[PDB]
Amino acid sequence: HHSSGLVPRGSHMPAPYWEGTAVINGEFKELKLTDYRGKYLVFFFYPLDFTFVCPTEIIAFGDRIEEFKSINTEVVACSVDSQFTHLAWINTPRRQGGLGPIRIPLLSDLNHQISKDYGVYLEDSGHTLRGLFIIDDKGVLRQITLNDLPVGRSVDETLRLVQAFQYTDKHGEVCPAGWKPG
Amino acid sequence: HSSGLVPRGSHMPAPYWEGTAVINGEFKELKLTDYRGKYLVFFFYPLDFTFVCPTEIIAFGDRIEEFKSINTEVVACSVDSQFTHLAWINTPRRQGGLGPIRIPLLSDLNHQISKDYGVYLEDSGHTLRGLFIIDDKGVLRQITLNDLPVGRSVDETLRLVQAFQYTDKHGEVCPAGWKPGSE
Repeated sequence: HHSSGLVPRGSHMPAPYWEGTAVINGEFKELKLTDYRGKYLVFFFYPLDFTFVCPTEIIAFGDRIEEFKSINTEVVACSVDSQFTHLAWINTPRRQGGLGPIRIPLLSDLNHQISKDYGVYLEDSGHTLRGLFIIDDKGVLRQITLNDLPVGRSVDETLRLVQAFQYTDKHGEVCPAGWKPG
Repeated sequence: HSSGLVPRGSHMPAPYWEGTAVINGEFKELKLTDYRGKYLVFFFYPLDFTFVCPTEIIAFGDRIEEFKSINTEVVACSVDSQFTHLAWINTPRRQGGLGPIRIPLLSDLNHQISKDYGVYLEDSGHTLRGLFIIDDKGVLRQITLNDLPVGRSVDETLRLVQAFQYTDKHGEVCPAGWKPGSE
């Protein structure tokens, strides 16, 4: 076992509160989970900036961010790097391993509290897993996907699944024919 | 709180579990390692004999050959005893039962499995409704938490396992405009 902030309560799993400094539009801004209340939030942890592994998901979320906003959804990516490294990464061209200009916030988890709360921190290596969390408009966790490679299709799947959760939120559910409660 | 979901290396191994299941109406011992080499869809649901239809389990059972064809198995688990699971299977669907079913029902009577999986609710004494997809190497790939029975979660699960498997086989390529730095 280890400790984490992912505690089942009631009949749901509330997303743990977080706050920290993010880079938005090239500037530092304090961000918190509660800033996204009333919207779905895709919260994407990735190991580190400036590695030799392409940031496929962040680039694709950035490219498609207007599609998510169109369905009441925001996207925030997070790693244990400082906000100064996030800014430098954005300010480095993609042809040189950088992220380049990006339209989603990069949140800093420098003191590791957020990733420990989300249960994705690796104690030995000092960074997180690659993990995509979908949080609904009530702040409840709906899905976590863990990939060890950068997977571009996970952006498509995220758009599809958010829309599916929202459809379910609104329409409820129907039982199979032939089953009746006792 | 405490759970078994511990990141290790560069991923999240699915916590070991073992317990007694009902399989084709018989009690059998089952454990996570029995599924090595196969994807495992491990579905927790709160309780047998409730007034909430068991839509997922019914659909997984009807479609189980589609999962088996892609080297995937499905196990459902609640905190109920194996005796309760067998009685539930033996109760007709039109009376709130599960009826005959082609997927194992795992008992987590002492709550060890659901605590290890981080889905146990201490106050009520049962689990959340949650679907875990575990790959052929025993690594956790996805967790989905639905409070309502969602039938399409079966179709989605099939599609996601297929996608995870496609990635396993083919790997991924970088966006065209991106190149790494180097030492």
